[PDB]
Amino acid sequence: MCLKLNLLDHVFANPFMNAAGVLCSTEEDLRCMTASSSGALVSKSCTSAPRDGNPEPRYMAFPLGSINSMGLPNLGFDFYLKYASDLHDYSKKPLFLSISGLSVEENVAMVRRLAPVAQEKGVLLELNLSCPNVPGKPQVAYDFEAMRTYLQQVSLAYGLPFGVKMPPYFDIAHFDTAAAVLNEFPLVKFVTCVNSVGNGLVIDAESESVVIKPKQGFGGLGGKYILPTALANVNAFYRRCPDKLVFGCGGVYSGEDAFLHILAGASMVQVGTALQEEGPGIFTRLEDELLEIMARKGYRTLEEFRGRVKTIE
Amino acid sequence: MCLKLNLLDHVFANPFMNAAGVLCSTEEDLRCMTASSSGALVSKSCTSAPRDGNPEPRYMAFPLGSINSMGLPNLGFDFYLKYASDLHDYSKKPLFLSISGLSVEENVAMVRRLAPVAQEKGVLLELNLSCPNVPGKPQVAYDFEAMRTYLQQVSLAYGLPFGVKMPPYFDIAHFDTAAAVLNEFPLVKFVTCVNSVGNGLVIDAESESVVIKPKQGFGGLGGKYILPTALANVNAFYRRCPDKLVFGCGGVYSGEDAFLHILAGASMVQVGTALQEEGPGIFTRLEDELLEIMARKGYRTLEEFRGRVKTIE
Ligand SMILES: Cc1cc2nc3c(=O)[nH]c(=O)nc-3n(C[C@H](O)[C@H](O)[C@H](O)COP(=O)(O)O)c2cc1C
Ligand SMILES: Cc1cc2nc3c(=O)[nH]c(=O)nc-3n(C[C@H](O)[C@H](O)[C@H](O)COP(=O)(O)O)c2cc1C
Ligand SMILES: O=C(O)c1[nH]c(=O)[nH]c(=O)c1CCc1ccc2c(C(=O)O)cccc2c1
Ligand SMILES: O=C(O)c1[nH]c(=O)[nH]c(=O)c1CCc1ccc2c(C(=O)O)cccc2c1
Repeated sequence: MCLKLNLLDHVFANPFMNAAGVLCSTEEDLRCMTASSSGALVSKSCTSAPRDGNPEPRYMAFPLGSINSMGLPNLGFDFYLKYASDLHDYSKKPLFLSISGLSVEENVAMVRRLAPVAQEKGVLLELNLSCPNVPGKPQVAYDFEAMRTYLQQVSLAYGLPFGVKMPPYFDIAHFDTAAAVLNEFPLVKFVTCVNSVGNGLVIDAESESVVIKPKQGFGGLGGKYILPTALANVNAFYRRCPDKLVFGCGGVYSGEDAFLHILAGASMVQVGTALQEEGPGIFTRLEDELLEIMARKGYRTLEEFRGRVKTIE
Repeated sequence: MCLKLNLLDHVFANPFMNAAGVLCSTEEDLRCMTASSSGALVSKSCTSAPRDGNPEPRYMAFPLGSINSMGLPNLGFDFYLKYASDLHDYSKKPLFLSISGLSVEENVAMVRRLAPVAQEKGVLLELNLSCPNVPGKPQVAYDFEAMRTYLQQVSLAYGLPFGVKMPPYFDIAHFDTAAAVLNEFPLVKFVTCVNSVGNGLVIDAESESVVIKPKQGFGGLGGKYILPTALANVNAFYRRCPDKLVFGCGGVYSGEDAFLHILAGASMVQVGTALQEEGPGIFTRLEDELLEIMARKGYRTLEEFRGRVKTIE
């Protein structure tokens, strides 16, 4: 009875890792994630230039989840790359590195210099497609031409196995089109579903006011709000992309939450809000909780139920 | 004090009504909603010919909300016209009629027959742009060309003010495009944000089975899961449609939930999931709580705080 996984030529103690942007921006953050009992870790998405991001407050949490418009605050590519090549203990766990370039050029430039270190040290790319292109156009993964572009281009400049962080979709036709595009690109070896449910609005009854300063309160949604949505996308893409892995992300608070993610076809399982709220010790609970579930049912490895969600007569 | 308001040349005892689909498919249902305290009611969306709809189980509720894939079961448009025509006590409360035709021809064929009754009896048309087509192509509302056709052809056919039931958007560039489309049509006098959040997926951990038979378990979400999504679209279209009303729908369980919807810009507040779960008694509670909030804050009218949520700096 174990949680072990092998994939993308790496061995993982458990399938629990953090969601990009949570406890992973600084060297302090990263050492703390590595000192944790997480299976993996992933660095805050990067741009070439360091960024402050939006004005505060810009993230808040509640009984049922969180809202954020951080605006991509990070220390710049050069730091995260240097953490990859010099500072990270791969013997502790594998590392993923997230890039969120604000144009296709910026993403190409970074991966080109990531390439050698990916090859030499084993760090794994999560390309963040749930990012903004030209303002007044939809975020990139909602714009399938821009999506095709980004993947052809990055593929060519990286030429190594990599994964993509996707936003939630809500129409079948979008599921259909998006997976087909992704299936064009053999180097895309995993798909991460899902990013924040975009542009929700949280209002405080007492003060009669939005809770985050940027975009007139509007922001990305996570936590218990987005779980079914996330199980939908995970299982959507699990079904439509049998040559890729899906990594689940969306409202994981509990072993049962992960158990359902895996049932839907999740290989790795990321924790965002719930981790921001409870902190890094969340990962020992999640492990134990899931293993109690597995015990109750007589499951001994994860593959014994991954993708094995039943449907009805 | 009382929650009276005037909209669209009608009087309402208070801004609450059911969400289309909930307690409104049979004559028995519509009599019940009429007997309730709702200030208004709306008919189940309908189609020219009756529909049996999808296999059961097709709807399920849980502590955080609901999932459904009913498949537009309905008694057919002739029944709902007859109800609007000869059966409804307009002295009690106004009636809206929802129409969710599978083509633009189907809709046109229904509105022309409805127009005389709307003139004669005052019934109101809520057009549902959340339906088939197809597959191979997105919902009408996520296809801004197909929406323009639907609005043109119905605007031309019906010729009296009506409103539209919109599905949620998640991208700013869609809010901008979406609303430009709706602003092209002076007859579109109100927008209902928002329909169920599309294609979520609830999995039961004990059975390890989806919970709704149709579509391998995939369906529309409502309830607490979607509240800040509904508040975002209410407000987003409140802001871009100064000459339209907005009717808020999505995740009202309390008076506080309504208060927020109103703050976002809502004129009418719709109740779907919570109504389906608690029954029509929920209208006396919702009224009481909302009124209790108002008194505590020193508000005498809905107009005093409609649309007035505060941003920060
Ligand atoms: C504060 C915060 C920062 C985030 N930063 C990033 C980021 O830099 N890159 C990214 O791809 N996703 C980012 N996300 C999205 C999360 O990775 C995840 O998709 C989302 O929060 C849903 O997960 P949850 O429901 O477990 O929170 C962020 C989320 C939050 C709350
Ligand atoms: C069982 C059920 C049936 C529904 N039927 C319809 C319908 O015929 N037409 C429609 O526009 N919306 C329909 N809806 C969507 C609701 O009117 C509403 O947009 C959604 O449930 C969100 O409101 P809630 O959060 O209060 O449930 C239905 C929802 C449910 C749960
Ligand atoms: O840093 C973020 O805002 C963020 N938050 C998330 O929940 N998921 C993410 O992928 C990101 C980074 C991508 C992102 C998102 C929003 C913006 C925005 C914004 O829409 O506020 C502005 C500038 C850059 C961004 C970059
Ligand atoms: O009757 C419904 O299933 C239904 N459920 C909702 O949550 N919102 C609605 O607007 C409706 C009626 C319109 C509708 C929506 C989706 C479908 C679907 C579907 O998207 O699976 C299939 C067949 C008919 C439908 C009719």
